Amino acid sequence: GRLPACVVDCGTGYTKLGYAGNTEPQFIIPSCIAIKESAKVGDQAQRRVMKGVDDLDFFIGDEAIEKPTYATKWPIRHGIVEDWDLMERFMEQVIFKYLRAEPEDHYFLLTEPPLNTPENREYTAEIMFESFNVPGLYIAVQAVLALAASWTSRQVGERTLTGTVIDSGDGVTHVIPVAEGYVIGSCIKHIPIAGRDITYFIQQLLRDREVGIPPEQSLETAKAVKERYSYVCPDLVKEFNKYDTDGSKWIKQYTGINAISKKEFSIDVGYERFLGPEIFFHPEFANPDFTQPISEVVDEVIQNCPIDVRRPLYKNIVLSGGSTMFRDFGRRLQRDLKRTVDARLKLSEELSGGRLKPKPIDVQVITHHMQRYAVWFGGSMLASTPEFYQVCHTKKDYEEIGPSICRHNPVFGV
Amino acid sequence: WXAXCPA
Amino acid sequence: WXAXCPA
Amino acid sequence: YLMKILTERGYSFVTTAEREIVRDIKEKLCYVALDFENEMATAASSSSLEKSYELPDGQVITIGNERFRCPETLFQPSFIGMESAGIHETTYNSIMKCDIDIRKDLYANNVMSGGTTMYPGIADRMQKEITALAPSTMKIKIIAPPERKYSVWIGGSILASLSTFQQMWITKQEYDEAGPSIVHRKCF
Amino acid sequence: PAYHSSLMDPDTKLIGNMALLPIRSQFKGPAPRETKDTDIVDEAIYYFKANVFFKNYEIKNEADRTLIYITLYISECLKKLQKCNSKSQGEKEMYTLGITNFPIPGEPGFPLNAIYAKPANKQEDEVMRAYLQQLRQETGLRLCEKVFDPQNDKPSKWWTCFVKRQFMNKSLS
Amino acid sequence: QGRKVVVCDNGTGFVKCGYAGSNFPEHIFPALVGRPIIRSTTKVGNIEIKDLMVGDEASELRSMLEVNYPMENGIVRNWDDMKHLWDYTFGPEKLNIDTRNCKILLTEPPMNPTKNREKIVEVMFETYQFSGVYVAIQAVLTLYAQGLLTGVVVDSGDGVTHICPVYEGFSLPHLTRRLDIAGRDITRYLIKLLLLRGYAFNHSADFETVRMIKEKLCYVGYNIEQEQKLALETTVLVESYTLPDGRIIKVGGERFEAPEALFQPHLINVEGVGVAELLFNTIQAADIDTRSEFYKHIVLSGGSTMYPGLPSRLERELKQLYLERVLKGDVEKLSKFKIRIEDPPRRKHMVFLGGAVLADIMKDKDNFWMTRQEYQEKGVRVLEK
Amino acid sequence: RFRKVDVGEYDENKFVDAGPDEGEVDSCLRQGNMTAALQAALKNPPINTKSQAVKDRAGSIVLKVLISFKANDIEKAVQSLDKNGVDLLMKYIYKGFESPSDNSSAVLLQWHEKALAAGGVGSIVRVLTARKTV
Ligand SMILES: Nc1ncnc2c1ncn2[C@@H]1O[C@H](COP(=O)(O)OP(=O)(O)O)[C@@H](O)[C@H]1O
Ligand SMILES: Nc1ncnc2c1ncn2[C@@H]1O[C@H](COP(=O)(O)OP(=O)(O)O)[C@@H](O)[C@H]1O
Ligand SMILES: [Mg+2]
Ligand SMILES: [Mg+2]
Repeated sequence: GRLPACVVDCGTGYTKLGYAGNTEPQFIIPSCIAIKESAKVGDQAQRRVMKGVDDLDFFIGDEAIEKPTYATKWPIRHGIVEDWDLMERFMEQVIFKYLRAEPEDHYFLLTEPPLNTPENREYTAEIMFESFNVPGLYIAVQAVLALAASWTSRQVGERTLTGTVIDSGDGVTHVIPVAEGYVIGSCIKHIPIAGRDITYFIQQLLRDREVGIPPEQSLETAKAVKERYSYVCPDLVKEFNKYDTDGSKWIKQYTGINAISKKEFSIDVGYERFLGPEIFFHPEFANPDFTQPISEVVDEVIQNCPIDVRRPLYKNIVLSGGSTMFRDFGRRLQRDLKRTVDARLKLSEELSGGRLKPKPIDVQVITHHMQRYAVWFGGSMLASTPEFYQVCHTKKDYEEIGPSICRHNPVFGV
Repeated sequence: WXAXCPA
Repeated sequence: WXAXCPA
Repeated sequence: YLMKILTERGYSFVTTAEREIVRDIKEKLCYVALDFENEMATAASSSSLEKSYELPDGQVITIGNERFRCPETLFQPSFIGMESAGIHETTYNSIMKCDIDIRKDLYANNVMSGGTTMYPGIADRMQKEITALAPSTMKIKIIAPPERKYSVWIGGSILASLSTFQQMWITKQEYDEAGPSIVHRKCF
Repeated sequence: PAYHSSLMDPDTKLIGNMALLPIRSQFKGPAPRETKDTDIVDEAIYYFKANVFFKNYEIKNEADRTLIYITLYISECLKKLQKCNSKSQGEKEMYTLGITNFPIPGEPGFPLNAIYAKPANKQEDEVMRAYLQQLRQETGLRLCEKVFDPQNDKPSKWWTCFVKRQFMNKSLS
Repeated sequence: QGRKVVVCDNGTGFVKCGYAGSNFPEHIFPALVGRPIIRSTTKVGNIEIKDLMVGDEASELRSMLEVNYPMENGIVRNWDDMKHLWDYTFGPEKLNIDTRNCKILLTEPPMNPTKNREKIVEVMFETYQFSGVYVAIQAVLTLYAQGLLTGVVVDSGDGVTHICPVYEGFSLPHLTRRLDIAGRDITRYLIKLLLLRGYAFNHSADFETVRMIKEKLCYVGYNIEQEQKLALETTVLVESYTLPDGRIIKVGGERFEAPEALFQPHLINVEGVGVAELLFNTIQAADIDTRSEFYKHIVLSGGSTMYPGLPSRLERELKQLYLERVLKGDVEKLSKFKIRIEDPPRRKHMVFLGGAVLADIMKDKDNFWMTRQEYQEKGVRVLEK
Repeated sequence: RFRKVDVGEYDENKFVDAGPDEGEVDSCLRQGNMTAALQAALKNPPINTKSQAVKDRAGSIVLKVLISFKANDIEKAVQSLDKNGVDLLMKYIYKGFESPSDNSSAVLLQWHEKALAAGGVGSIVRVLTARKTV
């Protein structure tokens, strides 16, 4: 009757929560955290210093949105965190109220973006070992968890370790290949554009292309993206002229409800049905620094690894992540990759003649469930493995060596 | 290069 | 080898 | 040497995986040349000798003179920079160092084995070279069984099956009492 | 950038740096008449709905300069036409905007003046003047026929929403 | 002929030109090419510009240009780009030379495909119609600037590294090896790391931006363990540089590990063995009478070897190899072993010196070059070697 | 398994580079002439001697002599000395200063204060830059 460990997938967006050895993440709540801050002016020599017990006088989760007298302040920003005191407060609140798990008799696994600096991991591990006194800890990249969860798509019994994952995120979407359990360290790239700035662009365009909404209830209006309201588009200008020609049937309407005066307000739906999701393959719209597509990045990263691994990698691309829920995404990526790889093969064959014909490279995109969350099941299987109880860093290791035990990274080595 | 490496 | 040639 | 020349052609291979790839390529698309200069001249007219190989990634590599260049290193060690002689010269020297009478028998019987002697035409080239070096008054014969790869294993199995060899083995008792030096005196 | 110019044969002439690509117009200028409806202005209007979003533009051919200039002028045309009331009023505004004195390339007041050339001889100056005036008039005549709609006789919000999305972050003004 | 000869090294990163019998190069310009581009982010046209521009002007006006590199690792990618660069350097404002009555010296990298040499010589003979040309190996162009008839070259630069040991003058082709490491790669890596720090960078012009930062701040270490402990125990090694836009960035730890890829190619996905280990293996694989002479005389050629501290790391590594793989830790016999790395002050440009000195004495006699006449015949090329 | 070993076995010289008594000090102590006791303690320093015995003997004797003093004549004791004597003194106090326990702090602090008042920062400089194991 051994107690199960605890599985947590922290991040910038909706933080997944639940226990190991289970088939559904029970709690999925935002990162919004309340605080009894107000208007002091001395805010850089006493940030808060709440007198008495007012320090803990703050809510958390979905209940924290509807508190109109505090401040909703997200602690995370695309992985990197400025102030981690809010993170500690959120962690204690969750573990006690929601999870109800005693740290001294439980094992915690945490997930961080691959670009997280060593200092943040070291100091969060130190904080955990000092305050929570967790017997064991383990941090790993989320790509492998997604790969493990991808087995459920079809033929679980057929072991398939090779592949590559392009995961989404509220502020980051990364690319990580797997070569029979061992990933490549140098063949990893970080994409800054993600599923948040897209909504920023949507609302920015909407605030001028339409009127009839209140400033407060903007994001709820901007969340038409999460609805059926965005389809990807093999061509841009074609659909532009399609809308500018008819502009009658392709236009949709919004019927949101105000959260203050309970007065209905409506606005039409325009070019944003596709432009947002199209920004992924044209990031230049939002971020001027990163004028680089995604599919070509995928082929480049897959072309910077040994020959024997290039072939199977193209065959296994996993559709996991919230921002990847957009329809026809896989078709576009598959078609683009096939076109570029076929062109490269033809160029290679042109220089050296021959009547032969190489077997065409096969690129296939797999669509399945688990797309919204592919890290939780990986953590559950992580906990269920007995070897996890042995690999996890121990207390005595942190006792005198320090929190450096958690500094191991997949893209470092001397 | 033509085969192996880019150049 | 030890002296001469590698092996 | 094959990797080095493949570099001169335009194809680069450094790590061990490409070492295995080049090993397979040599195993599949290499042969010896009866005449080096004539083969080079025919390569100057490169329209019937080039061959193509399919890499795992799908890239196609065209190999020309390299097919008959690397094997020639056996007969011309100077290519790698080794101050030695070829297999033909070494065999001639070894046979000459033997007694005169047994030279005839040694010439009449020349067994070859190993995985490096499967290149087609190697036997003919060796025969031609030996006859050119040796006096042109007797007959030199080359025997090239088609299963020379596992000849050593077959010989070991046959030797083990021999009844007389059942007593020549080295057991734990005698080894422990005598010591590791026993094997040195066991048939040299 | 990705959606650069098209329809530029090598036989096309030039004026210093720009490509004197024919434009079909009932007005008068130093340009010929092309029977096909396709021309520089049609492509510019077709691609303006997307060129603004991008933040770069490589001038693969000389027609890229013409596309840049036409889109830049269209930005100002849309900005000035947002306050329109009647189709006749919009046409009047576009006409009085076409017959103006805007910064000619090679002179101050012109953005990205480095890319464009500086005319030297006298005749090319008025040649370019007339060519640009004809282009402006044709653009004005082309916008008025699609910007307005048979109903509500007002500038469609869809076509004036890009008023603040100045090309290359800046306009002629 | 005109008794006029110009020596050039059309390498990968930088291109140097100059006349024979010159102590230092007259003109030094890099290999930068880029079509005009307008960035909607910031900045607009200020001064004149042309459709195709290269040379030093790019180093100053890359802000509004799509800078691209034509050559890397000494191999041909874009024939037209190299043709344009050659036209520019041969124009009346860079060299101003008469093609029909001039001779040139070329220094192609060792161990490269013959197609590049054939293409370049054919281009020079046809497009520009030079009377005669030559191709030389870096070994002579280096050892000939100080009077050395024996040594091992560790020439490193943009592209790939190379080695060409020579004993008593006669060449030893069977003891040269190539590795996929160079300055460009050290750059890609300063980049993955400052990205971690949290800065977003492109691959168009900032690649040239990081060049100065690597030149000033980047340095190599003596012992990895001590330097790493110092970095993690102290923050004095932190330093910055003023960007052209006025932005300020902090780099204290990434400036040290980037050169370590030279001795640890594992960091950049290469199954290398290390420059020092490779040198030791190459020396050992040779004969015996030459090992001591090779060790005694050794040169550190190339601009990518100007990192501060490389000689110390190399000599220490070589001594460690000698101790462990030969003496099995017997330090007493190790004392007498001696090494003297040859590091001339003019390590930024030595090939040009060798070419100038060669042309000084190899100009009067016409039986050295590939004269224009031989080109018109078939069954040609490989004239000398 | 290479650089692991040090290669620092060089040859360049890494700068390869008369004790006190007890009976006289005891006689001075019992006689009460504390100044003579201190003078004898500072006499015959171990300037040239490689042995922990004499070092610890000198440290213990100087510590014991200093401890017995009162905070009225310390200025007189310091004054009746030469500058080199003051430097040697301060060196002895620093040497015995590491000795913990037995409340050997306050008197040493007062002695250091008086030495600073008289010897000055030059004494600190001399004690800090004296490879001479004293
Ligand atoms: N069905 C959906 N359609 C469009 N966007 C979605 C959808 N589901 C999630 N998203 C977007 O993906 C983001 C969440 O992805 P997620 O990776 O779970 O955040 P995190 O990085 O903290 O794990 C949300 O910001 C949301 O906008
Ligand atoms: N001071 C330096 N620090 C680091 N790298 C340098 C330095 N100087 C040059 N380099 C690198 O060496 C490369 C070229 O060196 P160089 O040998 O002069 O090219 P080439 O072989 O054509 O003469 C450059 O790309 C640059 O990255
Ligand atoms: Mg995420
Ligand atoms: Mg050079």
